[PDB]
Amino acid sequence: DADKLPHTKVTLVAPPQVHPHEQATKSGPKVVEFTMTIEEKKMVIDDKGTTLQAMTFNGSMPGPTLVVHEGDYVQLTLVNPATNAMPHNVDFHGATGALGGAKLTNVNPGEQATLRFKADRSGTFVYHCAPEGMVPWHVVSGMSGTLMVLPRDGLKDPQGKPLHYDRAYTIGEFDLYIPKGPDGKYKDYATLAESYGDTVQVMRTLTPSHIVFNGKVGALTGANALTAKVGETVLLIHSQANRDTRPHLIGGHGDWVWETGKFANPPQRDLETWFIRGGSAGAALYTFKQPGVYAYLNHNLIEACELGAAGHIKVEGKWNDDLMKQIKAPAPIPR
Amino acid sequence: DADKLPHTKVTLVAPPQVHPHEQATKSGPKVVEFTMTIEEKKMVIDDKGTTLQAMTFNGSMPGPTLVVHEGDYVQLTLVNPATNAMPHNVDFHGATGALGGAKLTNVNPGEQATLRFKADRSGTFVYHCAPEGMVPWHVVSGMSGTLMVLPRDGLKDPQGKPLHYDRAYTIGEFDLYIPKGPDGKYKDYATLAESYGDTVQVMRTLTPSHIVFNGKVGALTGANALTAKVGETVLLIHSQANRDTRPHLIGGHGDWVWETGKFANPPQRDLETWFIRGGSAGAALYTFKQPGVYAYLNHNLIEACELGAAGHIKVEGKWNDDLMKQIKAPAPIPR
Amino acid sequence: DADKLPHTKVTLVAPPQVHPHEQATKSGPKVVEFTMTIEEKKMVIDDKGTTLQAMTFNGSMPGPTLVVHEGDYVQLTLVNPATNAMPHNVDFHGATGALGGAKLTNVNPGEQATLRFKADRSGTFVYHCAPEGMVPWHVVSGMSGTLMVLPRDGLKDPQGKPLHYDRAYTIGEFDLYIPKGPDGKYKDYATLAESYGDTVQVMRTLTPSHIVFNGKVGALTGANALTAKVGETVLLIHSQANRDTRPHLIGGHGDWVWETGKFANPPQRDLETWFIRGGSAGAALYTFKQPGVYAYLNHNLIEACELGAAGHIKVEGKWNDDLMKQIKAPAPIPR
Ligand SMILES: O=N[O-]
Ligand SMILES: O=N[O-]
Ligand SMILES: O=N[O-]
Ligand SMILES: [Cu+2]
Ligand SMILES: [Cu+2]
Ligand SMILES: [Cu+2]
Ligand SMILES: [Cu+2]
Ligand SMILES: [Cu+2]
Ligand SMILES: [Cu+2]
Ligand SMILES: [Zn+2]
Ligand SMILES: [Zn+2]
Ligand SMILES: [Zn+2]
Ligand SMILES: [Zn+2]
Ligand SMILES: [Zn+2]
Ligand SMILES: [Zn+2]
Ligand SMILES: [Zn+2]
Ligand SMILES: [Zn+2]
Ligand SMILES: [Zn+2]
Ligand SMILES: [Zn+2]
Ligand SMILES: [Zn+2]
Ligand SMILES: [Zn+2]
Ligand SMILES: [Zn+2]
Ligand SMILES: [Zn+2]
Ligand SMILES: [Zn+2]
Ligand SMILES: [Zn+2]
Ligand SMILES: [Zn+2]
Ligand SMILES: [Zn+2]
Repeated sequence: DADKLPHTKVTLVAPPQVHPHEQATKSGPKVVEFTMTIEEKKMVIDDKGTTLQAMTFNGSMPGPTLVVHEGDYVQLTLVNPATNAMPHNVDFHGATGALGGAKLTNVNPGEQATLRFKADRSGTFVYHCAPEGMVPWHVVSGMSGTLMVLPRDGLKDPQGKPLHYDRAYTIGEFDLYIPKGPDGKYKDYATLAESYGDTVQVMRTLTPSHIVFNGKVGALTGANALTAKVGETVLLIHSQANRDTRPHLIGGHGDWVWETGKFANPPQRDLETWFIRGGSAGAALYTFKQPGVYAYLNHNLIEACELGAAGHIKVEGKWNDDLMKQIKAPAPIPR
Repeated sequence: DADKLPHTKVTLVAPPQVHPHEQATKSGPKVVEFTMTIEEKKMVIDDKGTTLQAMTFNGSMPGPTLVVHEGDYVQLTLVNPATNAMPHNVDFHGATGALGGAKLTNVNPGEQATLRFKADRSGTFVYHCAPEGMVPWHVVSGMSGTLMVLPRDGLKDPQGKPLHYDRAYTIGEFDLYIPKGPDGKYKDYATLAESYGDTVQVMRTLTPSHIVFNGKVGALTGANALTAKVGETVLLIHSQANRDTRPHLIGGHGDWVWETGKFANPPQRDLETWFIRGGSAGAALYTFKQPGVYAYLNHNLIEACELGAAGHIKVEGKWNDDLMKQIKAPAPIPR
Repeated sequence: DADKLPHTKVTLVAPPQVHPHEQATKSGPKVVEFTMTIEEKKMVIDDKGTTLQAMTFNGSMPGPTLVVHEGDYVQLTLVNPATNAMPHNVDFHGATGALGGAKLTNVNPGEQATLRFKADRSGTFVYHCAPEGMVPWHVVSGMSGTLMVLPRDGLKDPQGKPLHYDRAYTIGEFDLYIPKGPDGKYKDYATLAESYGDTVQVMRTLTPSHIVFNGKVGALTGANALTAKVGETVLLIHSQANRDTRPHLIGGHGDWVWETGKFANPPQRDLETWFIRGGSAGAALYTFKQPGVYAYLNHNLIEACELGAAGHIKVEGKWNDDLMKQIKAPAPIPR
């Protein structure tokens, strides 16, 4: 019985961080309490000033990542402030019943609700808004994130051997559908509701205008690059709630990857590129062996390099000449 | 030798049902006899009256599902009535040789042919029409279905433990390419042959106008929803003969999934969303734990919700508060 | 230490062949030396005379396949002749560090460089050009190929049993983005640099104009069909450096397939259709059981049959009536 159990309250953090948590744990099941507040807002999504009439959990794209253990109960208070215009709810793919919790969390502006469900299945799972009759629009406008349910005894390799990460990052990839006017410039809308009709028309073409990590072209670059150091193992959580993507770490690999994102299945090793089905979250472990600036991108290189689906990881440490060595630098072709 | 074996005749049923059959079986190999009759016809595919000049096996999209066991021989009589206009044939992906049987089953209107092949490989396999020089058109116009070849000892989990379904449903997902006229309205054609040229032009854009389960937007909804009850295990066969899709059961999971559809491989568990490669059939088992109306859809939510790739499953039984509970219903945000 | 090891020089061959090599080997690690020379050139890519301002490794699309064993070191001399116009480099997905070697191999026309890296991970891996700020264009214009790193003890099935191929073929699949002028005809450009701007615009639509194996519609057909005979096992290496594809052998199967392409993972068996993520190379084994002309294609049948992603394999040997038999040839429907 769930009412029997100890409760615990978690404080969420903004992507690309993930809130402090234990992997393998000696603790027994808890009721883990979270709160998220919906925020609609206009966001600038590229370096040319294009804006999106966006919708978010907790003010970020993606929403924050929620972490529990298998056998825990997730208890979410979802708040829809009166400063928003639309009704919202939440569908946890990690949950069983009631359209993922959507039927039990319909919240008009000025309302809130509390849902509990048992996290009985391990993996990274998408959660997203799913209001009746306007599902894709809320999703593509930014309302998704990841619930990670860790096995109580931590991650395992195909032979049952223990795996771990030293640091976790969460990347949400968003296919955006920004309309254009007769002058071929992207439209800027005064309200969310005004964007709707034109946006549906772009959606129906199936061609995103932009595809971005974490809300903006260049979100995970420069000062906001991810960081690591040689010897450290990183977990890269990648969610795409609406469209397929193909993550790749340039100069690296997926050492162990659950591309379907479900930790009771054996991971695959040595991946160059993996696949996140639209409507899922996946997870890759990599232990850094070389220092330098890596790119982490969607390996449809048009989607990455023209449309925005690419970030950076800056990795400290000592170069390893056994792994790779410039034998002869660029120099004239001798004749 | 195949001429040695007992024959048996199977009566096919219309999707989304699958004809009566045994899973694990003590019977030895049989020659399993089927017949299908091709039917070209105009079909209404959406709620706005749009029509498709369609082509079908047995009058339905998809064609009916054929079920045998590994080691059986499939023996198909394919009939192309003189009331049709085009030549047809059939390519079984479950078969070895002769372009899947296409080279041996070329049938002009008024002809028929009988093919036999050995079902030596277990899984769900696409079959489709493949007339020389007009393959994609026949496929996208509706000519595909699934052959399911069960292992003689039934389905197995990754550890070799037995799995079963209590009920099987078959869903064919069809990317349709319906042309539009200068007024932006979909074209209605008096004959199949008249649709061809304009349809090729839409196909070459790679953008479907509609994407539908089982022939029509809303095919598997309302009175035609799929049904189950709590405690029952269902097999959801999903075929897509031309384009990738990503099945998802909202409020449920794929308990055991063979997304590539081949039962000698271990299934994956706990999937939120799986992937059916264009040109394949996949299969998922789920045991219902909560009652209610579920959506089964392609989790590109534009393809599902705007373009049509979505159906419903109405599930009887008792709600389970341990799995999920509304702790606090939607209600004003206290201040 | 790598400087300790014996060196060996490999002579490359043009696709669809793969250079002579050993699978399981008693030899210890070597430094394997290769050379490739970049060639920019206009190529005719279809039967209607359309041209592409192409970029290639070694004059072919794809580049040639390089084969080593796990634990070897690849040592590549990359040469960019002064007759080319653009700078180039190379990113080996099989390598660790420095953006796959791209940062250490930047070569302007008239220069060359030599890179070494350790092939410490088994599988087929894409390599491609990745010049800063123009990555997708170089890739989609033809600059990719496969590095195959075999396990030292050869390929293995899921139970550790030995697998082999008798013959290997390499297929690169290229999504091309050829611009059109106001008359709706494809543009022919006098130089590579002149194609750039218009090509970017087509790329951003995400809709290829052509999708081809090995550089041209029909590249692997007629006199250039692949060949096999009944009883022979073939390895079909399939690379796609930019876009997803779904290989299928019509009338055959993937007997053992590593669709993610990484040989330390167990292969899947009996596949009808497999999936190569954009940015990866995959590998399938098939042992031929029937003679005849097979099609090997991308099973989005529009991409294959309208856009070009399809070739042929002509297989010698004796027909097998147990596997498949025409019981009754096409003939009038009796009444
Ligand atoms: O690995 N280059 O995208
Ligand atoms: O799980 N919602 O599509
Ligand atoms: O298997 N026919 O494409
Ligand atoms: Cu919402
Ligand atoms: Cu969902
Ligand atoms: Cu047909
Ligand atoms: Cu086929
Ligand atoms: Cu280049
Ligand atoms: Cu790459
Ligand atoms: Zn309690
Ligand atoms: Zn916990
Ligand atoms: Zn809508
Ligand atoms: Zn560590
Ligand atoms: Zn880029
Ligand atoms: Zn960058
Ligand atoms: Zn007989
Ligand atoms: Zn049987
Ligand atoms: Zn055609
Ligand atoms: Zn049962
Ligand atoms: Zn929907
Ligand atoms: Zn519905
Ligand atoms: Zn040396
Ligand atoms: Zn070697
Ligand atoms: Zn560019
Ligand atoms: Zn052999
Ligand atoms: Zn074709
Ligand atoms: Zn052909």
